[PDB]
Amino acid sequence: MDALQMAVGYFEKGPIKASQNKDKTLEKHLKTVENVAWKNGLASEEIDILLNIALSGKFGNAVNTRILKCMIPATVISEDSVVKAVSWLCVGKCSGSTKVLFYRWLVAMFDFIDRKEQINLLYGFFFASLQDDALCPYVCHLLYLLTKKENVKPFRVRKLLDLQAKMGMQPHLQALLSLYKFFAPALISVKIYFKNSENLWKTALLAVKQRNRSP
Amino acid sequence: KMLNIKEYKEKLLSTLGEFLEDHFPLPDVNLITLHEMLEILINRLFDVPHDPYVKISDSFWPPYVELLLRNGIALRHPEDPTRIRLEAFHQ
Amino acid sequence: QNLQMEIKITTVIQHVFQNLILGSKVNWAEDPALKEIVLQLEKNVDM
Repeated sequence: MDALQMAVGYFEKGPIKASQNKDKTLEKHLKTVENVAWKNGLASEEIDILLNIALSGKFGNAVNTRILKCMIPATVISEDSVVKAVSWLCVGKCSGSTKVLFYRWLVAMFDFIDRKEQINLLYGFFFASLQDDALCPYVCHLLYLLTKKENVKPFRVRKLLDLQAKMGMQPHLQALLSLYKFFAPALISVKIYFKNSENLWKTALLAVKQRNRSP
Repeated sequence: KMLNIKEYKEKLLSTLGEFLEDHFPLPDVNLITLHEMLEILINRLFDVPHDPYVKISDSFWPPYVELLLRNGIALRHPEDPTRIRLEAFHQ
Repeated sequence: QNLQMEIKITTVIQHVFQNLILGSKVNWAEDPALKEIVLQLEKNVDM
């Protein structure tokens, strides 16, 4: 094996028996992962494994939270991993704080996904999460980055206007609505700062890769 | 363009019917399938655009009606409880 | 009168299928056919 692959296999085996020395073992594996993640980053395959393991019902909330907070790519992120992550979110056996953290991660790791077309195909699943008022700002921040002209459908404009009437002219709602107005002015009249948009995954190497992302 | 839309619609309908039978089956009065209920709703939505409400009979499994209500698919009449309509997603 | 109303009906069917898939809480990525059909949704019928 290698030091990280042992931890990936341990997490793929799922939770084990009652803890005699298993707490220390889980801690060692998780510490190895994050050390590799915060030093030089993780590969696409390992991320594809661990992200979907964390977004599943396996393991407690602390393990999933730490896995999410150490999902830092060394190069790129596969869009199929994000599709499976959205499916796991649709499953429902995921914690609310875990969903908030995953949307924050998707916003922060947006420019590191190799392709975004299949993710844009999940615009309906992303938009249906606007009903939840705990995910509403983060979902709005994600849709502000994901929205193309083809996604601005009349039903979505109507529902977003109704949500604005219910919640009031919230900043994230107003930003998304201004984007919709830019794309489709005939369907309705009415990017940048969003609250709680601090990059929790900002390592130094991720910073140099983000600055290399601007040619 | 027309034939493309027709191929898509038929594919979508067949796969939707298979998904419904696989994930929303009847338990065993005479109940109708959820497919027939959705068909009635869709037909009334476009045949009578000015009154798309259909009356809820004993053949409508109440779990199916509540399922369509929770998922934003069906909407209740503001005054008549025996009537539900389909959400006009095309507008 | 056929094409426009069929476009509207196909949009309605898209939305109904998506809402039913969401309400069923099915891990649709595990089902290959369901996965390749979920990606068929969010297509503008008038294109």
